Amino acid sequence: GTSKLKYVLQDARFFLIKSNNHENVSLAKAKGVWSTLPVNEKKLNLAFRSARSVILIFSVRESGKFQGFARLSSESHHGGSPIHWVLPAGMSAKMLGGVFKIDWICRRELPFTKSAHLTNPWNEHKPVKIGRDGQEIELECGTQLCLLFPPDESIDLYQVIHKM
Ligand SMILES: CNc1nc(Cl)nc2[nH]cnc12
Repeated sequence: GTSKLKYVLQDARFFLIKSNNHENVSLAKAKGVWSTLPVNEKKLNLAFRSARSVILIFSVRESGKFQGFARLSSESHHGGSPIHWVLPAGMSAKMLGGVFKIDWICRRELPFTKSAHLTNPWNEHKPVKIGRDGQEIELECGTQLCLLFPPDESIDLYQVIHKM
């Protein structure tokens, strides 16, 4: 069903995450962590304090798809055991140094062809697939986008609801 999912998404904020490779999204699904560049790290930390739920919606660049979405369970933190991100050219471990804990809500894929009817007011009403890493997605667009994903029957939202 979709009722607990809708409850988690109620009054949530949504951010598009654009990963340069599949490896880091796979690592994030395994370990429940994400790291981003400092400009987006600051934005996500602000949002985490401001809203009942902050949702990251993941897309691997050039994949033509979203790979799932997750809810922040912490602000970023440093000093943990270094996460073995595969680094793109020009990107270093130091500027992925802040680590967010996340709880996956859906680890299933959604092709961009299925979200072509959704436009993001915060990016000039371009299709929601379009946007830089960190682009915020307006509430209604983000809610509808998350509801398009196939159900992930491996996930139980009971614990996530109690973190709000
Ligand atoms: C683990 N974080 C990231 N990994 C990759 Cl491959 N690309 C990115 N662009 C913004 N953040 C990232």
